[PDB]
Amino acid sequence: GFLGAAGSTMGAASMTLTVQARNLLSGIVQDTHWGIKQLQARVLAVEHYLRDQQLLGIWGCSGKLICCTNVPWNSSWSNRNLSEIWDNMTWLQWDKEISNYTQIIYGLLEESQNQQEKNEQDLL
Amino acid sequence: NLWVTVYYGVPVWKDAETTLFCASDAKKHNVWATHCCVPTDPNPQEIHLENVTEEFNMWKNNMVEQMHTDIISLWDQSLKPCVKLTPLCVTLQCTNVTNNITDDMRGELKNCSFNMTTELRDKKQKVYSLFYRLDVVQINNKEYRLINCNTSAITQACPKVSFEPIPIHYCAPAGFAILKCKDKKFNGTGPCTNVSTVQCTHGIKPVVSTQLLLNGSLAEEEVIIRSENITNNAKNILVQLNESVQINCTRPNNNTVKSIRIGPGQWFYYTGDIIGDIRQAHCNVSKATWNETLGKVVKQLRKHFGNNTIIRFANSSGGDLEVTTHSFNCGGEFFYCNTSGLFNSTWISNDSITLPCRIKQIINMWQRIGQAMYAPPIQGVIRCVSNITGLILTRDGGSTNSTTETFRPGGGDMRDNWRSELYKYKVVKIEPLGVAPTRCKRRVV
Amino acid sequence: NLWVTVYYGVPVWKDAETTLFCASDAKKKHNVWATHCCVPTDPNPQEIHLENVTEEFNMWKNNMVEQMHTDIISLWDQSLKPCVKLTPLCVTLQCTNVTNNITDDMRGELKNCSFNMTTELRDKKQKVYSLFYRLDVVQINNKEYRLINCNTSAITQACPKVSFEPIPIHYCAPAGFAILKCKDKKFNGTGPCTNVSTVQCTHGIKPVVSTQLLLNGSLAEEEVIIRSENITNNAKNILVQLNESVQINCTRPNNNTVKSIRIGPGQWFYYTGDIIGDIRQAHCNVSKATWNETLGKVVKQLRKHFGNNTIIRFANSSGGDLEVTTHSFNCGGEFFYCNTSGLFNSTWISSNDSITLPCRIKQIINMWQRIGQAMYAPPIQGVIRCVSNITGLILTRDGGSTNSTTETFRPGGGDMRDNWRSELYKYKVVKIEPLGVAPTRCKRRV
Amino acid sequence: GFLGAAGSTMGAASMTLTVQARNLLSGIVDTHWGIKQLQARVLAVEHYLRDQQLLGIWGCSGKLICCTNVPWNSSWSNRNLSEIWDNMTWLQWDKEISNYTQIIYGLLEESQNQQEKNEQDLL
Amino acid sequence: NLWVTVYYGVPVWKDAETTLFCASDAKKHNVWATHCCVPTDPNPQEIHLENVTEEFNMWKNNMVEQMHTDIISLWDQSLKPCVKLTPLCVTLQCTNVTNNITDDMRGELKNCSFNMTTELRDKKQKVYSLFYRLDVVQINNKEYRLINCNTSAITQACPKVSFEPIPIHYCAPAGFAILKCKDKKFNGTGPCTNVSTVQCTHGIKPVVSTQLLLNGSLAEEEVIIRSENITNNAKNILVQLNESVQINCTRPNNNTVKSIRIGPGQWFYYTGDIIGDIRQAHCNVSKATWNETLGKVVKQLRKHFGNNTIIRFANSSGGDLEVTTHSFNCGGEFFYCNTSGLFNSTWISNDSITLPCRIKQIINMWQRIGQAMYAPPIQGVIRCVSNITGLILTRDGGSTNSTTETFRPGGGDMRDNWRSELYKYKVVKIEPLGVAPTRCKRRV
Amino acid sequence: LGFLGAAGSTMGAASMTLTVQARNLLSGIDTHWGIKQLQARVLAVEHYLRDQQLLGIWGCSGKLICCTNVPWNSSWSNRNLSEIWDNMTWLQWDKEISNYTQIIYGLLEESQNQQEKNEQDLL
Ligand SMILES: *[C@@H]1O[C@H](CO)[C@@H](O[C@@H]2O[C@H](CO)[C@@H](O[C@@H]3O[C@H](CO[C@H]4O[C@H](CO)[C@@H](O)[C@H](O)[C@@H]4O)[C@@H](O)[C@H](O[C@H]4O[C@H](CO)[C@@H](O)[C@H](O)[C@@H]4O)[C@@H]3O)[C@H](O)[C@H]2NC(C)=O)[C@H](O)[C@H]1NC(C)=O
Ligand SMILES: *[C@@H]1O[C@H](CO)[C@@H](O[C@@H]2O[C@H](CO)[C@@H](O[C@@H]3O[C@H](CO[C@H]4O[C@H](CO)[C@@H](O)[C@H](O)[C@@H]4O)[C@@H](O)[C@H](O[C@H]4O[C@H](CO)[C@@H](O)[C@H](O)[C@@H]4O)[C@@H]3O)[C@H](O)[C@H]2NC(C)=O)[C@H](O)[C@H]1NC(C)=O
Ligand SMILES: *[C@@H]1O[C@H](CO)[C@@H](O[C@@H]2O[C@H](CO)[C@@H](O)[C@H](O)[C@H]2NC(C)=O)[C@H](O)[C@H]1NC(C)=O
Ligand SMILES: *[C@@H]1O[C@H](CO)[C@@H](O)[C@H](O)[C@H]1NC(C)=O
Ligand SMILES: *[C@@H]1O[C@H](CO)[C@@H](O)[C@H](O)[C@H]1NC(C)=O
Ligand SMILES: *[C@@H]1O[C@H](CO)[C@@H](O)[C@H](O)[C@H]1NC(C)=O
Ligand SMILES: *[C@@H]1O[C@H](CO)[C@@H](O)[C@H](O)[C@H]1NC(C)=O
Ligand SMILES: *[C@@H]1O[C@H](CO)[C@@H](O)[C@H](O)[C@H]1NC(C)=O
Ligand SMILES: *[C@@H]1O[C@H](CO)[C@@H](O)[C@H](O)[C@H]1NC(C)=O
Ligand SMILES: *[C@@H]1O[C@H](CO)[C@@H](O)[C@H](O)[C@H]1NC(C)=O
Ligand SMILES: *[C@@H]1O[C@H](CO)[C@@H](O)[C@H](O)[C@H]1NC(C)=O
Ligand SMILES: *[C@@H]1O[C@H](CO)[C@@H](O)[C@H](O)[C@H]1NC(C)=O
Ligand SMILES: *[C@@H]1O[C@H](CO)[C@@H](O)[C@H](O)[C@H]1NC(C)=O
Ligand SMILES: *[C@@H]1O[C@H](CO)[C@@H](O)[C@H](O)[C@H]1NC(C)=O
Ligand SMILES: *[C@@H]1O[C@H](CO)[C@@H](O)[C@H](O)[C@H]1NC(C)=O
Ligand SMILES: *[C@@H]1O[C@H](CO)[C@@H](O)[C@H](O)[C@H]1NC(C)=O
Repeated sequence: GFLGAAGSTMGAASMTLTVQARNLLSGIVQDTHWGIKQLQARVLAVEHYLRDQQLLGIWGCSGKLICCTNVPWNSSWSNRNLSEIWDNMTWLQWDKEISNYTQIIYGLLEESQNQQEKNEQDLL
Repeated sequence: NLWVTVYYGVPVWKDAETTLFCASDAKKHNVWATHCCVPTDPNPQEIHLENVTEEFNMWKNNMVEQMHTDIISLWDQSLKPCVKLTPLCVTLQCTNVTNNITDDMRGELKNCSFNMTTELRDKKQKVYSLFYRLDVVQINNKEYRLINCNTSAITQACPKVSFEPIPIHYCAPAGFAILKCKDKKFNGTGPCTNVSTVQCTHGIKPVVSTQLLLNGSLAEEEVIIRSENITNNAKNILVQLNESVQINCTRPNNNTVKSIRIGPGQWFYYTGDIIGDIRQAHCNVSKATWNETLGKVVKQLRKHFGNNTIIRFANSSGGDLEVTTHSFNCGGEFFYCNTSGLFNSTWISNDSITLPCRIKQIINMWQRIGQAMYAPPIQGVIRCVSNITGLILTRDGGSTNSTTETFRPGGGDMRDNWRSELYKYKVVKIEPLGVAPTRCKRRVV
Repeated sequence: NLWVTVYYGVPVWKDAETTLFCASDAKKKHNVWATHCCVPTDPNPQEIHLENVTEEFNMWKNNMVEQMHTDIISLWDQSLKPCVKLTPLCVTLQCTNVTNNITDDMRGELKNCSFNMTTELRDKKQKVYSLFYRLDVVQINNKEYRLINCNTSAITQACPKVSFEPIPIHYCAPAGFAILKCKDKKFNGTGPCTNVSTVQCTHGIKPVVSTQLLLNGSLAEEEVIIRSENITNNAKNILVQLNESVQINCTRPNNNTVKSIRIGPGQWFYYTGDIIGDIRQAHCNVSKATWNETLGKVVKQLRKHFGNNTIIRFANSSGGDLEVTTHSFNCGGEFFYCNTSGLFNSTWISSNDSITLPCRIKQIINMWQRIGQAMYAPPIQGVIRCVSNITGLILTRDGGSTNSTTETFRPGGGDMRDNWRSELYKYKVVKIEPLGVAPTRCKRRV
Repeated sequence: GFLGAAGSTMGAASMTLTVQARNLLSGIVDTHWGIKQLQARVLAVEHYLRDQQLLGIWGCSGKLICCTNVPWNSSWSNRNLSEIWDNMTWLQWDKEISNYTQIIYGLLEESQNQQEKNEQDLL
Repeated sequence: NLWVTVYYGVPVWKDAETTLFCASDAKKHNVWATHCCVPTDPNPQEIHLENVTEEFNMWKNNMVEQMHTDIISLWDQSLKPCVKLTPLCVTLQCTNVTNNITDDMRGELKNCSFNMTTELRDKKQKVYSLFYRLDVVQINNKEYRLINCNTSAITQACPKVSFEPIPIHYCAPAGFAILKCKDKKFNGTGPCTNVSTVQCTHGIKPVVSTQLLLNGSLAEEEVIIRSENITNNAKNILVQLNESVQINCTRPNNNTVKSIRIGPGQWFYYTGDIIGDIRQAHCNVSKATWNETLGKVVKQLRKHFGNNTIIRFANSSGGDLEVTTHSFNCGGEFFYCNTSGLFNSTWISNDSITLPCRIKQIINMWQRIGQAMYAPPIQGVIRCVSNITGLILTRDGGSTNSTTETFRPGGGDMRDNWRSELYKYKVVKIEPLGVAPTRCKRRV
Repeated sequence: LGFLGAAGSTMGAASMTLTVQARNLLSGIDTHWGIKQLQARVLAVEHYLRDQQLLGIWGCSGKLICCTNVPWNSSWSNRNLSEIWDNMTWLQWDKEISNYTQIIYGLLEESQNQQEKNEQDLL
């Protein structure tokens, strides 16, 4: 079920990421002012879906739910043991723990992929 | 050693304010049912969130604000296609009804007449009708006018449109989820540890009332007392009962409804006459039950104020009828009942209570100026039975002295009637992209 | 050989028309402009200079102008919808002249009218006395009169609590679009501009409404700039943007009393009941020396297109009823129609004084040249004064003739579009088109 | 910054593709007023999706830089790499080959269909 | 050895209900032209399909319901800004117009006088006008009121607005397509093996009438008779024709129209007076043409009801004028013509038929009780010529197996007229995704 | 051919026209009138995205044709492969498997769910 893994550890939660993805659109697909409000709700849901998909594309992650990238992890963002992070901590806790650094990480992911694509075009 | 790894489909969320839509579970010409057209047929889902702790705050809950706004809209929209009564704002000639009137109703009904227009603009007819004194004011057999002729246009509500409350379920739009607090004794502001996710709320019946809360949910363990700031006076206290108090309301006479044409297809309904000796409207509560459910409130108030304090009840302070009395819609008519007999006792550590009531047809609804409505009279005898499931109380004075504290029934905003049901729900936005450290790297160069 | 390569995110664009949205600085609290333009602007202009980019601009074909003139005329109506209708006021009036302590100039301008108005209750009537300007009242045939619009339209009273005072308005592009700004110091409104930058919103432009003379706009950089779609075509107007501000001081000298009655439930009508002291005409003052220097600067710029061996003569307007024959403006809620002939009398051949312009005031206003609707401007109580900066003029030519070396210019004006062009001439809207194709040496590997 | 590369040469501008790609969609994220704004939002989305679909059709999905199997035709404007990439800007270039837009798009679509069929037949 | 393969862009579809948009080929005061503002392409670009069989059912076609609903909406929007004639529901004093009247029309016109409002609220004016008796009822020189005073406000239709039908086209939104049946004998309820796909329908004129359908398409090879349930007397029979019948309708009097302000910019138009002797309205149908046409219909009715079956035609059974007579509008005027002269025959095995017509000005429409429209009078003389391209018949009797059946004209529901031009079209949704077996696997 | 021009063609033959139909959903796209048209436009977008998401989840995001990791079941159909590709068209075929849609889709998601997991450990 949707968010069934919300209290699960980060590692365990990743076992079924798909349920959180299919329900971003299936829940959309399944008085004048009332009509306008409903259109705003539907349009916004689409716009948010697309934003996230574009970011993954820009960062070099396409149809995968999990992508490794080539940006090094900074100990200045977070410096903790991987065993705790993946086995004894949940994603809700984790998101709260590193919510400061999302803007910088995203910028770095974008730059790395941009350089990679140029290098690949030259190497062909 | 390790790099950034991106995960999509991460089961996390943040607080958010969005637009919710309503849904009915399926009578004809029911306003609520007509509007909340979306089926609630799919099984309600509920996913318990094991080991999830979340913070709820009913006083900053925007589900309440939306429900309030949606309700106002339904009333506006429903009264949009109904007969306007502008042509009735004329001088009335009125005398008192003195025939077979009990003392309690002396001076309450007036027999008025006026020269009204009809379909053909050049013609007029004399109309006789009965009005309650609360709807009529004196100008200088005396001359009177309808009470809203100086402030507001009046629209007659359509007799075929029913506003009877039905359960309504509020549902999240895609991208959002509703979290429910299941803790047994939650006071409205703080962490909740037994939580789950649902796609819609349970049904909430949009009952509109003042002072006493009718037909709501009951508490499961005990009477629960909630407020924004407990020791701060001039704040409403919402009391949720675990056992209800039955209240029986009635209008005992047989009213005869007549009608005339004002214009082309524009009908006006009014009380023509009254059959039988005249008696006042009233509501009954069992006396013993009322005393038992008051004692429970008193125990809980002492937990907050001290075991050695004295709790004194008193009636409302004064002001407009809407807040000084208990208002409700019974059988389609608007009642304003005197609760002075309910909040009279002092608590120190087959009988019933009859509350007299008044009926009013010109209603300035939702604490607004302008947009007045006229409630058509209902033919016959009115009777309804309802459950008191809670109270709106205020504490006042703020004195120390003897430590006796005084509580009074309060009026309150209409928002408080929904806050009392929506206290267990919160709306959050889902955010699928997460980032975390790990030892993998890509191998394409 | 070379191969086709596809790139996404290519920084190119094409001219486009799209709906813009209205934004404000989001700081009175009962102002139509502020109420409508609910979106706050970002305090950071976020301007990106486009180094080595040349772009052609055309102010006479600018869709931004057209939108500004569909927004103002839809905004004005939604603000008047929830207000008092004065159809109960369209009754026969019994009127005499106001002759007590009146200056010569006002002898026939103000009338004392009496009529039978409705009351809260439909069966009653009340006698009302009020004063009207003659421009609002016509004779029917102590004589009988009617309000001027009883034969064409309903009159809606503007709500006294709603201000229409212009505030700076920012027009902002929707996503996928960008606004290019022309920064060349002396751009004559058409053609290539080489100092170009990209912005998200325009600067704040105040939607000031006027006719022959512009008010409270921006100033020209360096010299006075004269812009016209076609100088040769005398059917077109010439927009002159002054490089310095010429100040005008306008007054409505009488101290009046505003009274009100109910027409019906919840509905109040406002009118002028009394005037205290001597009755005097409205006046606008402009410095005489400043005005003569201002025209001389305009004349030199006009000469660039006509010759320096000619005569430039100014003259007053003709035709156009009251609306294009006067300088119209709104100060304090009063609508002034000033006589500008005193400003355009000079012939140019190659403290101290003020030029005083008498003005008339009227309360029943037709606006945006519509004829099926009208507004009643409630009177404002007390003596009214305002000041303003001209920042530009609208001129037209009389026409040429056989063997004439004298160019004659008159003040005039067309629709409101001219006033909006004056501020929007430097902005252009384009659509961004990210897909590009080019040749290269990279072949897709298969 | 967005479009700061507009005056840069085609080659130099190739490294700012992520700025323009992000700007549209992150930029995306009274009855008549409400309708007009919804229409504007819907169009921004429709345009985004058409470009993405088209890249998918050509086999360029997920990439900002894509090499294809359509050769450059001598019919289309023919100029040296030394001027196309090193001297000209994208604004100039787009005008130079504006005619051939539909021709190129049709060729790209056909090449991708044949390649996908060939992979399935080989499997 | 086989695995499932996913394919996208697959040429398949499912039946669907969607909203079609209206488009029209490029005066400008016409309501249809104004509403269907979207231009059509000069080339419809129809694609034939080969080896495709589709099942059509016109009776459950939702293109018909949408067309009906959109028409109602357009009429209501068109009248939104027009004058509300509430000041006219006053007592009228009326006498009969007796001068210059033929026996026909002897009691049809009345000369009414009333006190109407003026620009100013303090004045009244006396107005004289001529009304048709169908719009005026006695109160009890007698006192009268307008027929709609006790049910609705009457809105005057704006004289500058034209309701003249212009062919319009219904077009599919993206994701949808319109399938067309090109079977020459198709009867509305079954498989059609000759089909094509279009995005827009042919232009259809939104002509509103009962009994005899005007200015529609003709059958190409033979008269086609269509019915949902042919043996059920509760259903209407829609008879198309393969040859049209020309009908000539006039209003012979030369009317002089006058107008008065009833308020601040609000004008009321009325009949003024009449030039020439008073004569009635009428329609001419050639008798020979009519009999040939009807004989063809009878032959085919026998194909459905038996070779020895006698087919008798008769007039309508009764009810409101709207449903008992041939209601139509031409020249902008509203006509109610008798069909008793067309259906008076029994079939066993230049002589025009003149149908008397009446004119009505206060029109209820679409059977909505609470609405009313006042059609302003038209100056001068009215003439129109139109094509009868089909009939709506309501057969009855035969309950005793008498071998004689009776066919009467009828049906006040406009939906049946819209059905007649949409029977060949169906709307489907395109479904591009699907899964099929193949000899391949996704290799890792 | 053109859009749906392959409607009666064999399944194999029609497989080369997939891009015509694939592109048309987007390339082809009174207060209440405006609202109804706006609703229609929003809905077309939602359907487009729904199908694209399913293809993404199943591991076929960039292709018109994908072999998968789910075996063909005898539950779905027992007809010859040659009758399916050479004799029938897509309309006729689709009618034979009308209620297997939900099971196949669930199986396809599961194959992706397992297939992508191994890569993170390998990297
Ligand atoms: C708290 O909750 C209670 C319980 O739901 C509410 O009480 C109900 O109130 C409604 C509305 O006033 C009552 O509904 C009326 O019932 C009449 C028939 O009553 C008999 O038949 C029913 C059959 O189901 C029995 O249950 C009932 O006991 C009786 O034997 C109808 O005739 C009424 O119809 C009216 O409106 C329609 C509108 O379309 C008209 O056509 C009709 O002619 C007529 O005017 C109506 O449906 C209901 O009976 C009450 N229930 C009980 C148990 O008494 C309280 O009102 C609620 N509290 C508050 C404050 O709202
Ligand atoms: C079935 O189809 C036929 C057509 O095939 C329809 O009949 C036509 O109906 C239209 C509309 O009523 C008629 O058009 C009108 O003609 C009037 C006379 O025009 C004459 O002069 C012009 C040249 O100027 C010639 O082209 C024309 O043939 C005539 O000789 C006009 O006066 C009318 O104009 C109206 O609007 C203008 C607006 O500016 C006003 O100024 C006018 O005063 C007036 O109010 C209009 O153009 C057409 O003539 C009819 N043809 C036939 C053969 O009858 C049927 O009505 C249709 N059936 C049904 C049921 O709808
Ligand atoms: C409200 O009305 C109900 C009846 O509709 C009352 O309940 C009845 O009371 C009598 C007298 O004690 C009993 O004989 C009946 O058996 C009861 N009937 C039911 C259904 O309970 C009830 O007491 C009234 N409530 C109040 C507060 O007056
Ligand atoms: C990330 O690492 C750099 C050193 O390369 C350091 O300067 C920076 O501060 C780190 N990030 C944070 C959040 O400090
Ligand atoms: C009529 O009733 C009013 C109260 O509404 C009362 O004050 C008054 O004295 C009564 N008059 C008579 C004559 O009964
Ligand atoms: C209960 O009330 C106290 C006192 O106001 C408050 O501190 C606490 O957070 C509330 N909530 C819970 C869950 O205890
Ligand atoms: C008001 O009506 C009365 C009616 O008797 C009339 O005499 C009087 O002159 C009217 N007053 C005005 C100002 O028109
Ligand atoms: C503009 O041209 C100069 C050379 O004259 C060059 O140095 C500069 O980088 C160019 N600007 C851009 C944006 O490429
Ligand atoms: C290349 O261009 C020529 C001239 O326009 C044209 O005839 C030829 O068909 C083109 N090549 C391809 C593969 O279409
Ligand atoms: C296309 O070719 C024409 C000449 O045939 C040329 O003028 C044009 O600039 C080229 N590209 C554009 C801008 O369409
Ligand atoms: C006037 O005409 C009607 C028919 O419409 C008739 O019933 C009535 O008797 C006539 N009255 C006169 C004036 O004879
Ligand atoms: C099918 O219908 C079309 C109509 O466009 C016609 O041209 C064609 O000959 C017909 N084919 C047959 C014989 O079914
Ligand atoms: C039309 O044909 C179908 C057979 O396809 C038949 O079932 C139906 O009854 C027919 N309709 C008529 C003419 O009654
Ligand atoms: C049908 O014709 C007969 C002829 O005698 C007539 O009496 C009857 O009233 C007509 N029916 C209708 C509805 O007009
Ligand atoms: C229809 O079937 C015939 C064989 O009878 C075949 O030749 C033709 O190509 C088919 N049409 C289509 C569009 O596949
Ligand atoms: C279909 O697949 C299921 C596996 O989920 C299997 O149990 C069943 O036997 C299969 N059916 C056939 C007959 O292929």
